[PDB]
Amino acid sequence: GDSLSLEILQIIKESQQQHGLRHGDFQRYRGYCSRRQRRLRKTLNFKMGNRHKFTGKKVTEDLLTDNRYLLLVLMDAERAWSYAMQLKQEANTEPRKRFHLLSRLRKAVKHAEELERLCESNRVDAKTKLEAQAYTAYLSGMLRFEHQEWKAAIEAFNKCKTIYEKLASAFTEEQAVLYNQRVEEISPNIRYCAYNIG
Amino acid sequence: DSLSLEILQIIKESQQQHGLRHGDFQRYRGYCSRRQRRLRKTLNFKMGNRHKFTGKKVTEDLLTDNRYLLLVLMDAERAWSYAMQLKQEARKRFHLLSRLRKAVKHAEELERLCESNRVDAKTKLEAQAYTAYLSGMLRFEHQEWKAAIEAFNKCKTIYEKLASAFTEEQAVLYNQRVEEISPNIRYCAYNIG
Repeated sequence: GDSLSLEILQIIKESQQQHGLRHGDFQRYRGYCSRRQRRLRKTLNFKMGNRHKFTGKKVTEDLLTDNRYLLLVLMDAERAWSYAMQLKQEANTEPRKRFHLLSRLRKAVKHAEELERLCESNRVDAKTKLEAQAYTAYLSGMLRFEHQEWKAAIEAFNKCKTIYEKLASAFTEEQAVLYNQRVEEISPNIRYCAYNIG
Repeated sequence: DSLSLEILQIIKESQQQHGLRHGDFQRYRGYCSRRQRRLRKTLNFKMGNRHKFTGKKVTEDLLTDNRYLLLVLMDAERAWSYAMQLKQEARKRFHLLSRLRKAVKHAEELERLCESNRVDAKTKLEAQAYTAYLSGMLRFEHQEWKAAIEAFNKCKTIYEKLASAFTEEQAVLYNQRVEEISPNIRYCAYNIG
């Protein structure tokens, strides 16, 4: 039970709401993630160098004695995704921005995949493994949706739904709210995919 | 469920990265202030919206997460850093004692907050141990030897208990804090006689 934990959905939702997404300011949110990531990098560099005064031994043996490296990768994902969503706003009128949109969205999935694999570590708790898999499925669905790959998108969104519903069942109705609203959040996407496979 | 605040791990990693260990006391204060400002904004944002319907049954408050506790911890650390700077910049003794007493009062606030049933057992002990350590330091610098040894002994007992309760890995931090105050305890004892 001294496992690592990362409350991924809680972290991203609370961050997104405070730092710009109340009014679709994805540029503001990306800025925030970037500043957080920089603080995290400096801390990781310090911890990986830190040594005990008496014995001279390293204080922190690897990147997984706390959740900070996991959080650094999550910021990379969130930064790429917010950049993609900014570009989507711009591409509405500037079609030339679509390449850059698609590149950033794929980048977000890639970072989520990296985070998910890190969470497969036996030091990471079971709830976080579910969180990381659900996050990757969400972003995979978003990338597939933007490419109009409707069946692959609905597979990803349905996987996301199934995992969050699993999560919500292991908890009280008060704890489950965030997971349930996340399912509500992707339901318009699931609807749209289903009718394109009609 | 319960709130957790790993007080000793936070203060040691923070003092080490942000200046205090190599005598850049003002840099450490700045870091505490900047962290506080970020915590204040998050807390204001949360509390500012708490009257909105979002599907929850419970209304958020300052003990919904540990951010308010961490805010108070940073006050005690800023006061401690001023005290440490003065200890080095060595009437000025009165200012030293004043800064130490302020750090103690902040720690006492954090300890009272942690009396809440929202806060876990481990965190209550960490808070008690932190207050005891700062109280010991105040009394020690004022040559109140018996009172200093009482506080340091309480501090040592609690950290030994925490060292003895978890992983061999977590024990190292707590054991090192016990090492740190052992010379103070010896000095008190030989003044008492």
